[PDB]
Amino acid sequence: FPLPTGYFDIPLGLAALSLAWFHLENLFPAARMVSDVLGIVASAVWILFILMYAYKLRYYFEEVRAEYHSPVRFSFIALIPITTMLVGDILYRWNPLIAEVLIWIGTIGQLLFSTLRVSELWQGGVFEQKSTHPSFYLPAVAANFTSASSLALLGYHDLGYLFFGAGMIAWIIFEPVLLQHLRISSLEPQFRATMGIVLAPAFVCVSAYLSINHGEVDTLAKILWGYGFLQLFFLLRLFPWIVEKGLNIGLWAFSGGLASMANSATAFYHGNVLQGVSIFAFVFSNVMIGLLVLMTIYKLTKGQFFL
Amino acid sequence: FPLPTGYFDIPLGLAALSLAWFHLENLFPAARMVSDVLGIVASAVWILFILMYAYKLRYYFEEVRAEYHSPVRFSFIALIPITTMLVGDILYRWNPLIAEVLIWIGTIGQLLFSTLRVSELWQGGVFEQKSTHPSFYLPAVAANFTSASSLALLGYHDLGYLFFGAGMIAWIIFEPVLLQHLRISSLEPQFRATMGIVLAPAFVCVSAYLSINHGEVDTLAKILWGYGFLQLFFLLRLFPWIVEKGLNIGLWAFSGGLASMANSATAFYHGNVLQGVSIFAFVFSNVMIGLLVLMTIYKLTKGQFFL
Amino acid sequence: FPLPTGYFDIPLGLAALSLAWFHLENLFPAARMVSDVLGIVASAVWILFILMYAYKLRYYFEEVRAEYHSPVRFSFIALIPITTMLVGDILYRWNPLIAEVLIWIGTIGQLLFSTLRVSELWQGGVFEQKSTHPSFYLPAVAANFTSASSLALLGYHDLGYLFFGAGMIAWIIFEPVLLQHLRISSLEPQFRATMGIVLAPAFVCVSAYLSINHGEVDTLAKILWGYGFLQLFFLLRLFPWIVEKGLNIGLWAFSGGLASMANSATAFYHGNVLQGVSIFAFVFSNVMIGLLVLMTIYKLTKGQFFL
Ligand SMILES: CCCCCCCCO[C@@H]1O[C@H](CO)[C@@H](O)[C@H](O)[C@H]1O
Ligand SMILES: CCCCCCCCO[C@@H]1O[C@H](CO)[C@@H](O)[C@H](O)[C@H]1O
Ligand SMILES: CCCCCCCCO[C@@H]1O[C@H](CO)[C@@H](O)[C@H](O)[C@H]1O
Ligand SMILES: CCCCCCCCO[C@@H]1O[C@H](CO)[C@@H](O)[C@H](O)[C@H]1O
Ligand SMILES: CCCCCCCCO[C@@H]1O[C@H](CO)[C@@H](O)[C@H](O)[C@H]1O
Ligand SMILES: CCCCCCCCO[C@@H]1O[C@H](CO)[C@@H](O)[C@H](O)[C@H]1O
Ligand SMILES: CCCCCCCCO[C@@H]1O[C@H](CO)[C@@H](O)[C@H](O)[C@H]1O
Ligand SMILES: CCCCCCCCO[C@@H]1O[C@H](CO)[C@@H](O)[C@H](O)[C@H]1O
Ligand SMILES: CCCCCCCCO[C@@H]1O[C@H](CO)[C@@H](O)[C@H](O)[C@H]1O
Ligand SMILES: CCCCCCCCO[C@@H]1O[C@H](CO)[C@@H](O)[C@H](O)[C@H]1O
Ligand SMILES: CCCCCCCCO[C@@H]1O[C@H](CO)[C@@H](O)[C@H](O)[C@H]1O
Ligand SMILES: CCCCCCCCO[C@@H]1O[C@H](CO)[C@@H](O)[C@H](O)[C@H]1O
Repeated sequence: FPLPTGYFDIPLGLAALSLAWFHLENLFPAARMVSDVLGIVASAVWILFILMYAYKLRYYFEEVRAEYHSPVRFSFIALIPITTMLVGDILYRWNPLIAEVLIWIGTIGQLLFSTLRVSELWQGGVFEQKSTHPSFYLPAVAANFTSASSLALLGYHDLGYLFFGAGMIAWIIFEPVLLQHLRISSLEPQFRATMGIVLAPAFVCVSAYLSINHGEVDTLAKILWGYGFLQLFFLLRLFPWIVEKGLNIGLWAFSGGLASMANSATAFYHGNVLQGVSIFAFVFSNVMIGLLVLMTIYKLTKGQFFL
Repeated sequence: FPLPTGYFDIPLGLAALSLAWFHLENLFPAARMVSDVLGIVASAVWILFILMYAYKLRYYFEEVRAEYHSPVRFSFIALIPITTMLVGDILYRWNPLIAEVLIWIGTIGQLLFSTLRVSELWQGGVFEQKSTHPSFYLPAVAANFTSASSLALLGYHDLGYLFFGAGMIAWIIFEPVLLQHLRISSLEPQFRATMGIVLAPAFVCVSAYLSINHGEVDTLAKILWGYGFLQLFFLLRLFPWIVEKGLNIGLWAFSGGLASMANSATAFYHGNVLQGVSIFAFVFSNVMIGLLVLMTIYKLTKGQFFL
Repeated sequence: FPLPTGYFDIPLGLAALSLAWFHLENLFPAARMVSDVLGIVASAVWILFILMYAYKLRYYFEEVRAEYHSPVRFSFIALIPITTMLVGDILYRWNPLIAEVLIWIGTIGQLLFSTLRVSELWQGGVFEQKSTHPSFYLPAVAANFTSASSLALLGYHDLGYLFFGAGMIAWIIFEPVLLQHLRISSLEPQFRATMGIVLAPAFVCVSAYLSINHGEVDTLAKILWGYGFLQLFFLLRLFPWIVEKGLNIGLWAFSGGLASMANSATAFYHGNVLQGVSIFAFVFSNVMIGLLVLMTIYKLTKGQFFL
């Protein structure tokens, strides 16, 4: 099937950057235009990708079956509901009713998804030590942070805090065994682009947190940013090793983290906290996601995108 | 010996539900009656069980010796001081002086217990990977949350926060390796009823927290509830697997978690936060502990309770 | 080479105790004298030790090379920048300009150090399960807490909170796998003195936190203290096992934790919170670091300090 599930990272990353620029509108009006263009690109890619995936469910169902049951690959499916909610969040600026349908479909879906599949891992005997990949953050952690921000947007803040709490504690509970496994075993080259997901948790956390708490940059938020930057420096240093066997579309896995860096940076800028670190983060993230776009345009014009 | 240490889960669960109903008195006066009846049942079962256990110490001491030294079974002993404190908490409504004796005996006991036994595990060579069971939450985590709430009740809030902090950080520090071990190895049928303890931490946490912080439902509390509900959904889905080889009195291990669900729910209802989720949680927990009571009455009348 | 890297624990511990006494000046003026004497001793030992280590870099460079690459021994190098910052903090009372040079050198150094070396562990294949030692807290956790407090002192509170957050979350993320490894494997006698580092995190955490947050003893701070005392009781009980094969200069590894116990205790005393527990902690820590000094004076006069 020509569409790898992982490619939902593309509208994921583009949609989150849209939302990041959106929060700048009231400081710099031209940011709205930029926010709108990214949101439209992201929504169109999401529509294309949802229709391709429906095509897969219908005619390549065994391949979805097998990725669903894999203790490793099941995770990427969580990107479907996540981008669904993020597109819904973009659309809210134009049609709050369609946005809310999309947000609930995505929230119910991810919750149902993790309850069915993540819990089942606890029966033992299928997940193995080498199953301890960064992609596990998706169903467990990123899905919940996205429901939390998206439900806040619709005015459900208390409900938002529940899903936030689920994401935050799930993250702290998984990372310990992940980092220990990387230390000991690490990852073979073909999985290494997924190290980009390791960037995500702190930054997606604080961005979701600031969405629910009215943009108030407090101690918790500063604390998350600190640890976010620590992981960024580590990943920067690791980058040559990560792309040891070459650059590839898998690198879109950094995009959710990078985009949350941009988003959180806008909140910090608004609240007048580390404004310089903010400008740096926002510009850095944008340039990098920009490089991902240029490399994806390159591959599209060398017939090397789809399978 | 006819009394398994695990059976202290019974007055544990009944006592915590008593305390849960107690907090409803000022919204609905008939809740006091219900709180009192459960507290009396719980206290009577606790007296019976304490006298049976003293009997074991005296005439079956090798069996206590061996459970004490087991890296797995030592944990259930922590239920003795825990229920001791909870009974003390019930009794406070009638006799604050006896309640405080019981609360200090239970606090000193659990602290002394964990300091002697839990620390010793760090000498290595006795605890094994397959020793990573949910029952380890008892000495480490539940004991401390119970001291914290119980010491708050007597007016020692700052002292309460120390034990709370010990419980909360101990929990976050153990769960990561527990969940990883369940993923990989899981648990054989005879230990599976102890999955019910996994429900407990978030809910016992927030309940203890609300006891110390004057019932103020804040961000931390909402965060804990979110993760509590995530684990509930997982455990619900896992339930058929949990009771694969049949229903049994071991299922009383859910009761501390269920009861803390009820207790925290009353605090949330009072503070006007997610009142509907609150009614659901309170009713759910009560029905389930109610089912545990009916199944225990059933077994008592088939001579299948004691050994 | 006559100086083991670990011996930087000596000025580390002495410098942190200096800072602890410093905070008592405004309650009890004679504490300044005591603070100054310790700070001078600590600074002189630090100068001696820095010059010995420069000597090692220059003429014994292969030995630094090999300790740098060890997945276990690399950690102790982090003590160089840590004590550098702490000496800088002492000196601030006399010369704020030299203090700030030292603080930035130490912050840039530790950050650069961890980014180069700690991240590299994630390439796998060098760090092993038996590499899971308490010394790993140094580069990861203690280095960051020291930058955070030291940058607060110079007036950079928001920057302080970033490094604090990095330390705090790094700690919670490592301890889980550490404690599990001690439970299963523990440590051979020659590494056991490093159990003293396990005392450090909660107490260094809360001390750094109180430095940044203006000494305000809040819920988070009480929570950290609770868990700090839990680990203290465990370590007390473990002590005979720790010194099974004899007392040795390695025991200076407790000194950062003990000194942070003293420091945090002063903040708690000021804010009128658990003042009695505070007096106990302050006196306890001082007596113990005092015993370490007497045993070090003893060994110095038996020619059994340097190699
Ligand atoms: C979007 C992701 C879709 C998930 C596809 C799920 C595969 C379901 O799993 C299957 O379903 C059958 C019953 O329905 C089972 O009995 C099969 O044994 C099992 O393979
Ligand atoms: C894309 C997000 C929505 C979730 C869709 C997945 C539906 C799961 O499918 C389920 O797979 C199970 C195994 O866990 C089967 O046993 C069940 O019959 C089936 O309901
Ligand atoms: C695991 C990481 C969790 C870090 C805990 C967050 C610290 C909470 O910070 C708190 O909230 C307010 C925010 O300005 C402060 O006023 C409070 O005094 C402080 O306790
Ligand atoms: C998330 C960070 C993005 C916000 C970027 C805006 C940077 C604008 O730059 C700032 O403009 C100010 C006035 O508007 C000037 O006075 C500042 O000195 C200048 O740095
Ligand atoms: C309520 C739980 C009671 C715990 C029973 C503890 C068993 C103690 O342990 C024992 O104690 C002896 C000394 O007292 C030791 O020397 C024995 O070796 C050891 O087995
Ligand atoms: C029920 C809660 C109270 C705690 C009672 C347990 C007392 C522990 O018993 C102890 O066992 C040790 C091993 O750890 C022995 O070495 C000690 O001699 C003994 O004091
Ligand atoms: C590991 C899980 C810890 C979650 C951290 C709790 C977040 C603390 O929440 C804090 O406390 C107050 C409560 O309303 C808020 O005002 C503060 O602004 C916020 O920082
Ligand atoms: C922990 C939750 C338990 C509290 C349960 C009480 C539910 C009562 O029900 C509520 O009564 C209100 C008035 O008292 C009505 O006005 C509400 O609409 C009704 O929902
Ligand atoms: C204060 C601690 C100093 C760290 C000493 C670092 C050892 C560096 O590591 C080395 O550096 C060379 C290049 O510079 C490498 O190519 C060598 O392979 C590698 O051994
Ligand atoms: C004492 C704190 C300051 C940090 C000094 C250490 C400098 C690291 O040295 C580095 O070692 C690398 C391997 O990780 C080599 O590959 C690099 O060439 C070298 O830059
Ligand atoms: C992992 C351990 C983290 C513990 C979380 C800290 C709890 C934060 O405590 C918070 O900050 C203020 C401090 O007085 C309170 O007012 C807030 O109401 C409370 O949420
Ligand atoms: C970190 C704790 C160190 C502070 C130690 C000072 C202890 C002094 O002691 C206190 O002095 C008070 C007046 O100053 C008396 O009134 C108190 O009762 C007495 O306990």
